[PDB]
Amino acid sequence: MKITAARVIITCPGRNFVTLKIETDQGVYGIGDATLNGRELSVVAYLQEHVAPCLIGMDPRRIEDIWQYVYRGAYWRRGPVTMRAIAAVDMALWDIKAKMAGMPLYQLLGGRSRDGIMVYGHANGSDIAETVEAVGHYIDMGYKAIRAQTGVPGIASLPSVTGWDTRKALNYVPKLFEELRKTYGFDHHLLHDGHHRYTPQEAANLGKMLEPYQLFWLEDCTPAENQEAFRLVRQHTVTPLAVGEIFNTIWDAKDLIQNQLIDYIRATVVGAGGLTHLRRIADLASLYQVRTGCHGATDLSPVTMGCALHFDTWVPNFGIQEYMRHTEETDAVFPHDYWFEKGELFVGETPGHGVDIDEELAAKYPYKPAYLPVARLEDGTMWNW
Amino acid sequence: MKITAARVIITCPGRNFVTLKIETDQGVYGIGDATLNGRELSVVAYLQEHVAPCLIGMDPRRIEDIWQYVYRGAYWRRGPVTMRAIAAVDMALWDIKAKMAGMPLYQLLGGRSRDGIMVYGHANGSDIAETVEAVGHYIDMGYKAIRAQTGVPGIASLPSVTGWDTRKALNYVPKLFEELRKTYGFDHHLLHDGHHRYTPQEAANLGKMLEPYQLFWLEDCTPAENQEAFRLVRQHTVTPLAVGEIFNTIWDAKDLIQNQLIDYIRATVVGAGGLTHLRRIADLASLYQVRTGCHGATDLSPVTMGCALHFDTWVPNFGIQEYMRHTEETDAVFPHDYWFEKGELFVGETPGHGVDIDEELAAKYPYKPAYLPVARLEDGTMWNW
Ligand SMILES: O=C(O)C(=O)C[C@H](O)[C@H](O)CO
Ligand SMILES: O=C(O)C(=O)C[C@H](O)[C@H](O)CO
Ligand SMILES: [Mg+2]
Ligand SMILES: [Mg+2]
Repeated sequence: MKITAARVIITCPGRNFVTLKIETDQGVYGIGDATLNGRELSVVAYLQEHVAPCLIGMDPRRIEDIWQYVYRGAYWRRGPVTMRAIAAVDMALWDIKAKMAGMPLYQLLGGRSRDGIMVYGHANGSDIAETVEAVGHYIDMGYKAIRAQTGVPGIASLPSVTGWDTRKALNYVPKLFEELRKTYGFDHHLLHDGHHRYTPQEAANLGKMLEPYQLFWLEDCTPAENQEAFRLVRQHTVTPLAVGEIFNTIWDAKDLIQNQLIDYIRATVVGAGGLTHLRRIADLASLYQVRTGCHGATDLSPVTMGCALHFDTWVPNFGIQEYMRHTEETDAVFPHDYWFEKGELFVGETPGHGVDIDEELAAKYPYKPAYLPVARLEDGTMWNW
Repeated sequence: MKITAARVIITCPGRNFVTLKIETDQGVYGIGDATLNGRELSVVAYLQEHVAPCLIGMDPRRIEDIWQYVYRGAYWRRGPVTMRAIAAVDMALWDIKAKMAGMPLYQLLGGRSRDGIMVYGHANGSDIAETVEAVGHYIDMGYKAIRAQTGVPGIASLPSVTGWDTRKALNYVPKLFEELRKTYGFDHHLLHDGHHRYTPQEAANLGKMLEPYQLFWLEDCTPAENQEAFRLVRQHTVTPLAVGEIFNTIWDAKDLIQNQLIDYIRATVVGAGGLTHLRRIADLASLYQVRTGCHGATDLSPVTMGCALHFDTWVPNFGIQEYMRHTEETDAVFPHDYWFEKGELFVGETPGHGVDIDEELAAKYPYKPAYLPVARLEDGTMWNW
């Protein structure tokens, strides 16, 4: 058995998505997500111009070997572009193996550990009043967990520039959660995304102020290239901590996990090298009772969601799954076997990861440049968005 | 003052090279290296399709702000592709600032700390006899330091597959250095590149066996994604340790440095985000008396070498500079103001980093795909090349 082609497909059914399709001389084929929001074409080149030519002729059944080949063979290891390419290959290969086995992917990973996959939605508002309303809406839709984000009073052809001020946020954010618990009580899981805006001391300060509100987690409270950054936070607060959507290898989280500085690892199948590698991250996390909390914004295509759900269905130390709804056009371009119902996602029995791509339809939505925004402090200082 | 264009130029005068040219409305321009061996086009896309459009209209004098903008603004941080792009921008901007100041780059960094730049050459042989002869050649040429690599008995358009066996190497490499010292004595600096082939224990074993031969350094002895990997080596041998050519940010070396696990940091201007970032790496290293030993293979264009030499001329804790001669064609495409003389490199007084690119000549050498080799053990296990 041999790989006869590894093609990259680009489409924009509401937003940009890059997909890798691996074809074999035995009819069966697999697809993987390679989307890197804001830098999509760099991954297209990485795959199309370098990796794909190497895959031709290889035995697609050798998932581990190919993973090691692309990971070690690159010589320059790790990285967002590098790991997105590896992830696309890995997803496509697991898709092929599950199809060949005649089973939905989760069966190959070890079988079902749960029925439904708990998710959380995004309740946003320009102020506390509006955000409180948004959370109520998600509660009415049957969500068990809701992430609440509010604008702070006083604070995509090219990157939009957003402003930020820590003191203003510190004086406002706690009030949001105080009102939420006062309004809806403590039955629902409430989440907050710090989005890399605080220093460790400020994150500890915020976490402490949020303690009486029992949050499910405070996410990405401070930049984590330095894994010691969560030390001060963990030492001063019991508010659960989550991090990792931008991580791409287990090396980005090894210390955060072993030093027990986090409660949830947010790494994803597309961000951290496919099922092959994400499984290793989850296993390490399980040793310290850290649970998975896979990132799941819309810039992760339905192919990733399919793989993520198969993973979530099997993984023992499952925590929660982020869920942002894709547009109808995206759902049409990426036929998938998973659905949402009363606060939970469910993956189907379709062999493979259950997702596919309609190449003919995909071609009707041409690529369109789009950037993530950037953030600057009031004095103009480049900050973390 | 504004950036009017940020163009990517590709040329293959003996091997592939990618250059970024930043033009301004004032007229002055700067160039930077963006070459990523074996994955060159991914950086081309990263710069051409994403970063470049953002630079237009920016004030090229704001080197630090632009570095932070591209680094933080990408959202997905670090990585070989990411940092190569950032380095190309940084090199071009420093080139511009030095031209505007009317001074060679080293003057802007803090002035001259030394006259010549000590380098090491590459003595290679199929066996010990041949390698010993090769080292004698570099000694003849006036090299104060020589890297010695030998083939081990019993051990392009697509990646070549090389073989490897640790036990065979462990039984042979020590003999190479024993013969070198017996033949040439201890006056010259002798280096060895383990090239990621050993586990920490084996590296510690090799390190101890090489101790009687007083090496300048044992390089990349074991894969370092896990910075704790050098612990065992450092605990068991006094042989100097070097690592870092594949690193792209200070985060890849922070622990190796602070835990005093290495003696030389090999990060480069092109690999680790330009002068702006490499400077921070060098400063951290100096606190622990770790010295710079910049990587300098041919896949680093003359633009990188120029910037590297300006850096080497100033940096207080300079250790050594690797030097692999480029082809005559490459030197013609990249006119530079630096030269070699009796084991030392010297940077010139030309304002900027002293290097430029002849676009008309560059266009005569079209890109040609070339991959780095991969390594497999005797049983077929994918290994580190
Ligand atoms: O939903 C979240 O948790 C996010 O932070 C969304 C991210 O900004 C987005 O996926 C970046 O592409
Ligand atoms: O010369 C050295 O130290 C090297 O290891 C060379 C590398 O293999 C080469 O630059 C990779 O592109
Ligand atoms: Mg987030
Ligand atoms: Mg080396």
